Amino acid sequence: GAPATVTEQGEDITSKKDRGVLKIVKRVGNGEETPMIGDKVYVHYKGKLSNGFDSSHDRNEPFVFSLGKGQVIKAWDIGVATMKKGEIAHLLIKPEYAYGSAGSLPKIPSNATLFFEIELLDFKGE
Ligand SMILES: COc1cc2cc(c1OC)O[C@@H](C)CCn1cc(nn1)C[C@H](C)COC(=O)[C@@H]1CCCCN1C(=O)[C@H]2C1CCCCC1
Repeated sequence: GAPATVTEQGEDITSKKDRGVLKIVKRVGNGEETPMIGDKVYVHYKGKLSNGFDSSHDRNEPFVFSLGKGQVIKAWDIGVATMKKGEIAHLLIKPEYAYGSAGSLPKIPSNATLFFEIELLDFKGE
């Protein structure tokens, strides 16, 4: 299903072209602007380890963060920078762009691949 489809069909949006962060657009958003570094960004998301969720909907409010400020994993700083307002995307993320061989116990083991569906709700310049 979704993680496999991203492996098969996703665009590599890494600078290194190392397939560290693969993307599919699932719903098209509106506008020419994508967020840039410093913007306050509002999303809903559903994430899991790629082998089978943490969801913003669990907490009945959007997840907010400042883009490219190291507040989230590298793969979000990269991925969300490509998204338009109202876009839903699927990301599949190797450990290098997430929590690495160190991991982040107890939630994240060593060398974990992660999957997210992200909806970009809004963003505003600092
Ligand atoms: C490693 O720790 C966690 C990882 C993830 C979520 C974590 C978390 O405990 C801090 O908490 C949520 C349960 C509560 C909301 N939340 C998200 C963040 N801060 N508070 C942002 C986190 C500090 C870092 O998270 C991330 O960079 C990414 C992208 C942004 C959304 C959350 N992210 C995660 O990696 C989740 C993780 C997804 C896979 C399934 C396990 C949880």
